Amino acid sequence: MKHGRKIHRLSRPADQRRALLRGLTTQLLKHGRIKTTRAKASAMRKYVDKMITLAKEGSLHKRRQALGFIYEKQIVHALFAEVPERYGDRNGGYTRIIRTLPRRGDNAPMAYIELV
Amino acid sequence: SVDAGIGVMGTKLGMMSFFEEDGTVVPVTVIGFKEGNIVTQVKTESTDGYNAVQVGYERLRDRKLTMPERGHLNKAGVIPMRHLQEFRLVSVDDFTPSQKLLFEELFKEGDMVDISGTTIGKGFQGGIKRHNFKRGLMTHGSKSHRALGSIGAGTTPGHVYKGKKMPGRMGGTKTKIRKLKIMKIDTDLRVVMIKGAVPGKPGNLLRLAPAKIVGKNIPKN
Amino acid sequence: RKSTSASTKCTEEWRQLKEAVKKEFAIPHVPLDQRWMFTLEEATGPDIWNTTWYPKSADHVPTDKKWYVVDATDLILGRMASTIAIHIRGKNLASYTPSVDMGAFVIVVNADKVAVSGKKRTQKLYRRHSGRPGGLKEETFDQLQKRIPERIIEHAVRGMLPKGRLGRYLFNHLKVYKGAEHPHQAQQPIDLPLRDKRIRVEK
Amino acid sequence: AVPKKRTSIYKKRIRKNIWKKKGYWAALKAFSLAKSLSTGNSKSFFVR
Amino acid sequence: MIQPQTHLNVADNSGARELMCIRIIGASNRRYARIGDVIVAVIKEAIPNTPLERSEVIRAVVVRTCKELKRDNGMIIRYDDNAAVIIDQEGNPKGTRIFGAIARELRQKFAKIVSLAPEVL
RNA sequence: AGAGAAGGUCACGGCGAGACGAGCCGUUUAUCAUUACGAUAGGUGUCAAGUGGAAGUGCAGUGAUGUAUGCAGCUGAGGCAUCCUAACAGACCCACAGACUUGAAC
RNA sequence: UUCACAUCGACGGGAAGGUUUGGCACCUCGAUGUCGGCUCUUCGCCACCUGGGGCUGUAGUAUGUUCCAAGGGUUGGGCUGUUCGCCCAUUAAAGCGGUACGUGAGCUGGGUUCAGAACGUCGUGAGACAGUUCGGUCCAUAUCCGGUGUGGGCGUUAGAGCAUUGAGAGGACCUUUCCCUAGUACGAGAGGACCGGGAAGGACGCACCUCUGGUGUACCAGUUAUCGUGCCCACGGUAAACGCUGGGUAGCCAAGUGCGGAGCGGAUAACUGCUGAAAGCAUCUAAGUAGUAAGCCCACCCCAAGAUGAGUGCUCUCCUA
RNA sequence: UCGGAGAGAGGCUCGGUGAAAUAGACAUGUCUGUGAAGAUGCGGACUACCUGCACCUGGACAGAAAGACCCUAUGAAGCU
RNA sequence: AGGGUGAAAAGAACCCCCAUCGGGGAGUGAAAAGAACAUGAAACCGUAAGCUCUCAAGCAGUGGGAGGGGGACCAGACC
Ligand SMILES: [Mg+2]
Ligand SMILES: [Mg+2]
Ligand SMILES: [Mg+2]
Ligand SMILES: [Mg+2]
Ligand SMILES: [Mg+2]
Ligand SMILES: [Mg+2]
Ligand SMILES: [Mg+2]
Ligand SMILES: [Mg+2]
Ligand SMILES: [Mg+2]
Ligand SMILES: [Mg+2]
Ligand SMILES: [Mg+2]
Ligand SMILES: [Mg+2]
Ligand SMILES: [Mg+2]
Ligand SMILES: [Mg+2]
Ligand SMILES: [Mg+2]
Ligand SMILES: [Mg+2]
Ligand SMILES: [Mg+2]
Ligand SMILES: [Mg+2]
Ligand SMILES: [Mg+2]
Ligand SMILES: [Mg+2]
Ligand SMILES: [Mg+2]
Ligand SMILES: [Mg+2]
Ligand SMILES: [Mg+2]
Ligand SMILES: [Mg+2]
Ligand SMILES: [Mg+2]
Ligand SMILES: [Mg+2]
Ligand SMILES: [Mg+2]
Ligand SMILES: [Mg+2]
Ligand SMILES: [Mg+2]
Ligand SMILES: [Mg+2]
Ligand SMILES: [Mg+2]
Ligand SMILES: [Mg+2]
Ligand SMILES: [Mg+2]
Ligand SMILES: [Mg+2]
Ligand SMILES: [Mg+2]
Ligand SMILES: [Mg+2]
Ligand SMILES: [Mg+2]
Ligand SMILES: [Mg+2]
Ligand SMILES: [Mg+2]
Ligand SMILES: [Mg+2]
Ligand SMILES: [Mg+2]
Ligand SMILES: [Mg+2]
Ligand SMILES: [Mg+2]
Ligand SMILES: [Mg+2]
Ligand SMILES: [Mg+2]
Ligand SMILES: [Mg+2]
Ligand SMILES: [Mg+2]
Ligand SMILES: [Mg+2]
Ligand SMILES: [Mg+2]
Ligand SMILES: [Mg+2]
Ligand SMILES: [Mg+2]
Ligand SMILES: [Mg+2]
Ligand SMILES: [Mg+2]
Ligand SMILES: [Mg+2]
Ligand SMILES: [Mg+2]
Ligand SMILES: [Mg+2]
Ligand SMILES: [Mg+2]
Ligand SMILES: [Mg+2]
Ligand SMILES: [Mg+2]
Ligand SMILES: [Mg+2]
Ligand SMILES: [Mg+2]
Ligand SMILES: [Mg+2]
Ligand SMILES: [Mg+2]
Ligand SMILES: [Mg+2]
Ligand SMILES: [Mg+2]
Ligand SMILES: [Mg+2]
Ligand SMILES: [Mg+2]
Ligand SMILES: [Mg+2]
Ligand SMILES: [Mg+2]
Ligand SMILES: [Mg+2]
Ligand SMILES: [Mg+2]
Ligand SMILES: [Mg+2]
Ligand SMILES: [Mg+2]
Ligand SMILES: [Mg+2]
Ligand SMILES: [Mg+2]
Ligand SMILES: [Mg+2]
Ligand SMILES: [Mg+2]
Ligand SMILES: [Mg+2]
Ligand SMILES: [Mg+2]
Ligand SMILES: [Mg+2]
Ligand SMILES: [Mg+2]
Ligand SMILES: [Mg+2]
Ligand SMILES: [Mg+2]
Ligand SMILES: [Mg+2]
Ligand SMILES: [Mg+2]
Ligand SMILES: [Mg+2]
Ligand SMILES: [Mg+2]
Ligand SMILES: [Mg+2]
Ligand SMILES: [Mg+2]
Ligand SMILES: [Mg+2]
Ligand SMILES: [Mg+2]
Ligand SMILES: [Mg+2]
Ligand SMILES: [Mg+2]
Ligand SMILES: [Mg+2]
Ligand SMILES: [Mg+2]
Ligand SMILES: [Mg+2]
Ligand SMILES: [Mg+2]
Ligand SMILES: [Mg+2]
Ligand SMILES: [Mg+2]
Ligand SMILES: [Mg+2]
Ligand SMILES: [Mg+2]
Ligand SMILES: [Mg+2]
Ligand SMILES: [Mg+2]
Ligand SMILES: [Mg+2]
Ligand SMILES: [Mg+2]
Repeated sequence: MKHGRKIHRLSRPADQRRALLRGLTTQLLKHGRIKTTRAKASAMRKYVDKMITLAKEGSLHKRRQALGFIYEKQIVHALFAEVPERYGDRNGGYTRIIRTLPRRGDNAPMAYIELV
Repeated sequence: SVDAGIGVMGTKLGMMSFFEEDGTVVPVTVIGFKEGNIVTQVKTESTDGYNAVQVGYERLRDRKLTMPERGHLNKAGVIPMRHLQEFRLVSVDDFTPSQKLLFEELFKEGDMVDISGTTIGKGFQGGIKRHNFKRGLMTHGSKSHRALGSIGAGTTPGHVYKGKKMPGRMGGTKTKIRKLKIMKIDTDLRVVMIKGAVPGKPGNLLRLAPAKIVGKNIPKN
Repeated sequence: RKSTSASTKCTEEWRQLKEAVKKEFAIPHVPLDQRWMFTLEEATGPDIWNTTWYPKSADHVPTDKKWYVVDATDLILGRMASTIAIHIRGKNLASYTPSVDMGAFVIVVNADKVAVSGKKRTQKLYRRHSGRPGGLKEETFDQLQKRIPERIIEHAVRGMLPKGRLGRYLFNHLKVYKGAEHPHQAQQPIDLPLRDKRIRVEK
Repeated sequence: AVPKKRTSIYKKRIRKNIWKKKGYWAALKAFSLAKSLSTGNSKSFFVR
Repeated sequence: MIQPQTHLNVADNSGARELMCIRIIGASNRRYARIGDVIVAVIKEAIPNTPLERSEVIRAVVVRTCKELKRDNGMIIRYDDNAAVIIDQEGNPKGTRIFGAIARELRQKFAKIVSLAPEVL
């Protein structure tokens, strides 16, 4: 069993799950809100926040860390620009998760993850 | 199962190592406590058919309790409590509802205890893990490996036996551990250190009694 | 919640009407005590004289039954259990029917003082089986009588009752106590008649 | 392993009723959910 | 963790270069030789022109394991090889001078052997 | 028939519980001022712990590379804090003083 | 040595069993199939060891034989298709049988020597062989019963929440060396005790992660090839489901750590007994009673009122018109 | 020895689509006895609330048709 | 392998649900017989009403028939 194995598997192997999560975050930081499956969202919380907390410090070191996570440079630079302004006072908790009607095709429970 | 002596309940906090002056390292479980170990109810042979004492343990917010239970603890005049339990004695004259227990009074050093607890649930388990079945050959031609084996004899009897051991759910049960020892008591932190392992992971709920010894603490039959 | 809405009201009312009309025209029940051949009413009814009588539900109603008490002290196990079985089953009433319970209740008291001939106290063997292999358990009669002595008489009468639905339902009418006392004094138990000669042992 | 016999009409009717009882619990969740979205007060939920 | 078919280095003069353990004694049905158990070995390789011929059944005590011995100090010892010393049924070593380290765990049953040691642990 | 008893189920946040059901814990997150009982998960802050000395910029060197800044940097499935996010909105089941007889009491 | 009956027991007889080799042909022929291992049971007792005894040609230690006793145990290898058996090293001892070779819709070798080939032998020959030799396909999604777990419904006579009694059911009550007793009884010596105490081990069971570790595709570090991020720097991808290596927390785990097997409780088997008649003697038995077994039953440990015989206890709730 | 952990594809739950071999009727317990001589179905006792699900494969002389082995047929064919 | 709407296509204008199919009215028709259309058995799939099963062992019936229900005219009967 798993006792205290905490990770989100998303029913994919390691490589894929990494790449998926990176992708989903460059999406959220590009569009600011997105529609996904409940599991994917819940899993994606952690990495969203890693990125934001990353940008709050702003060091060249941190910026290279984020660059090597998110896929698209432009979104990274914009992150380091906006974040001190928008999130400066917020200690943690940068994402809202709002669930919806499930999907038609498979009846997979959906969700809306918002950059809050 | 008449029990020798009043027991108390406690909470497993996890294990550490503990030295003795001569450099003997003893692994010990540290058993914490919480506000509680209050005698709730007392049962007389006349009234209930037998002699027992119900001690409550973990305190609690009043909302979370149910009306029947809250009304059980206002008859006692005690604070709201999560877990109730019973100890079965051969003599109850010493106990009044609302009376409180201290584990420093009941347990000295070098005394023998018995720790009852609930075990780690390992879920649904195979024949190997659950009963220690030897596994069959891994290689030369063999298609079995971790499988159960044959489960019974041939045409006669022609049905499997009762209780013939099979894969099912393992762990997660009341388990006694007999004759442990008490290494040190800390009055400061109100904690009891015990030599050895006690069931279940930290945050558990334990029941400790003075150890039943089938010759000398108990009714002969 | 019992609705007092006009609907349910109406329904119960009507049902009591149906019940009224069905009670008026139906043939009255005449219990069997000095009951003469026929009432001028039955004489309009179906033929119960040239057909075999069968009991109706008014008869066997549980509330009416005789109660009995057997002092089991110095009685002989089997010989008593036969008599008990007869009375429970109903075989001593003229009204007996195999398919119905016309029987009594029987209360057996002093169930540790019951007497048994021969070396039987140390020999007769009560076995019961788990249902696993090597699941056999054996008691001598005496271990049993020291441990839970009522089981002895319960187990000796159950053998002589019918088996099957009416059998089991019957067996619930056998009320056994180890002490000299029973809490049934409300039921007004009569004592049980014993016509057997050898049933009473003397030392 | 095969079915030595064929399954009796009534027993099959019970097994299939069991499988139809799940529709009943899903109908309760569905009802509760509509009554939620029908007050427009939920900020956890969203519909378009 | 010496068990049957295990090969062992000999720690003394007695004229065997290598042993192969075939049994464990006094342990009833345990399968593990740990330090200070008597094992029945046979000689595989020997030192030429010595009282000991290869293919001999002999007794030896196990002085070194690659498994780890735990004393009560919480102290632990792990050697790099397996080794045993060839003895009599009296507890006296056949060979008269021993190599390598040993432990105070052997002092109880074997005096001789701890005596002849270049080092004690 | 209106209403929703005690309680239960569901919903919602979860787990050292779990194949699914089940189990257990939570669901506005207290107040305090002298105990404890009102932080479930995530995030954030700090700590145990792991790894083993970040990037950048300096110096040394023809150079690969070394050395200082620095128990660094990353990680932190574990503890402790802090309501920043989500425990919103809610729904369903459920309430003939307990048929009939007999004694005892009053 | 004397002595039939310590131990053997010739010549003969009387039996039980249904495990060997057989007779029968009642059985199934369509696809109801033999011997060994693996895994997994289970039962018998004609007892190999462990518990208690009687007799001895029993001094002691160790036997021999027999009685009650089946609770528990009964190793690892070299060798064989094998039942059989032989040996090596141990060991308390390395029991014999039944269950369709116990077990092939659980696994696997041979065997029904299937088709290829070769040897010996028989046959002019095609081919043959209770000769040998090399090679040689058995499938399976569990309907029902049976089982191991785990739920719902309903019952439990108003409805609930807790806490429990224990009918019944199971798990486990195992065993070896060593040390005191005492080099004491015993014996001329050599040898060397019963009984009762104490430690260490084995196997098995129940838990556990403090240590020692294994894994740990949560993580950290090196590093090759190569393509990305404009280029150096620095990171990213790929080398299936880690590119390859070096570490690892939490978890799970054992080889690691703890703990367990207690009973001047009850009743018996064999046996040893006390009072003591039927037979004024005797007699362990007919009256009555005493010791006594790893056995039997309670006690120990989990489960357990669907225990429909549905238990007891505390508390809570039954509004409005 | 003596197993341990991990990764994938299934297994498991939810939504979509959706077979098969099999099948006298099946309201389909255990022991023991009987019996065409190995019974859920006959007898006697014993045990069993109703019904799912996941697992397991001892039974149903389980399933996939002529038994390859043996014999029969005044059958068939190949070969000598 | 696939036959039988009606005598006549008079094969259903118009409104409603309405993306089509499909449907409900209206209208045609002796009849809707409504195009997958004539009589339309059984297996098999259901829906409604009467009685009844959750301590039970059984080739499922039969003889006895408790209790409950239904259409009667020979109401003492039948189901
Ligand atoms: Mg890869
Ligand atoms: Mg890939
Ligand atoms: Mg983090
Ligand atoms: Mg678990
Ligand atoms: Mg094995
Ligand atoms: Mg394989
Ligand atoms: Mg040789
Ligand atoms: Mg020197
Ligand atoms: Mg309510
Ligand atoms: Mg939940
Ligand atoms: Mg629930
Ligand atoms: Mg709420
Ligand atoms: Mg938190
Ligand atoms: Mg937490
Ligand atoms: Mg640097
Ligand atoms: Mg790096
Ligand atoms: Mg330079
Ligand atoms: Mg550190
Ligand atoms: Mg706060
Ligand atoms: Mg909020
Ligand atoms: Mg009343
Ligand atoms: Mg009344
Ligand atoms: Mg003789
Ligand atoms: Mg024949
Ligand atoms: Mg077949
Ligand atoms: Mg015998
Ligand atoms: Mg003996
Ligand atoms: Mg003897
Ligand atoms: Mg002698
Ligand atoms: Mg035995
Ligand atoms: Mg046995
Ligand atoms: Mg045995
Ligand atoms: Mg062997
Ligand atoms: Mg020996
Ligand atoms: Mg011995
Ligand atoms: Mg056997
Ligand atoms: Mg075999
Ligand atoms: Mg089979
Ligand atoms: Mg072959
Ligand atoms: Mg020739
Ligand atoms: Mg020949
Ligand atoms: Mg080949
Ligand atoms: Mg099934
Ligand atoms: Mg079943
Ligand atoms: Mg059940
Ligand atoms: Mg239930
Ligand atoms: Mg109820
Ligand atoms: Mg209920
Ligand atoms: Mg509670
Ligand atoms: Mg209990
Ligand atoms: Mg009991
Ligand atoms: Mg039962
Ligand atoms: Mg028992
Ligand atoms: Mg015992
Ligand atoms: Mg002397
Ligand atoms: Mg002794
Ligand atoms: Mg021991
Ligand atoms: Mg560890
Ligand atoms: Mg740890
Ligand atoms: Mg590693
Ligand atoms: Mg680890
Ligand atoms: Mg480029
Ligand atoms: Mg490049
Ligand atoms: Mg890389
Ligand atoms: Mg690429
Ligand atoms: Mg490729
Ligand atoms: Mg690979
Ligand atoms: Mg690695
Ligand atoms: Mg251990
Ligand atoms: Mg005794
Ligand atoms: Mg006696
Ligand atoms: Mg005598
Ligand atoms: Mg005399
Ligand atoms: Mg005498
Ligand atoms: Mg006598
Ligand atoms: Mg005993
Ligand atoms: Mg003992
Ligand atoms: Mg109850
Ligand atoms: Mg009743
Ligand atoms: Mg009662
Ligand atoms: Mg595994
Ligand atoms: Mg896996
Ligand atoms: Mg696939
Ligand atoms: Mg599906
Ligand atoms: Mg078909
Ligand atoms: Mg049935
Ligand atoms: Mg016969
Ligand atoms: Mg039979
Ligand atoms: Mg039968
Ligand atoms: Mg029948
Ligand atoms: Mg089967
Ligand atoms: Mg299988
Ligand atoms: Mg059968
Ligand atoms: Mg049949
Ligand atoms: Mg002929
Ligand atoms: Mg011919
Ligand atoms: Mg139309
Ligand atoms: Mg369209
Ligand atoms: Mg249309
Ligand atoms: Mg019309
Ligand atoms: Mg018209
Ligand atoms: Mg038609
Ligand atoms: Mg019953
Ligand atoms: Mg009933
Ligand atoms: Mg029935």
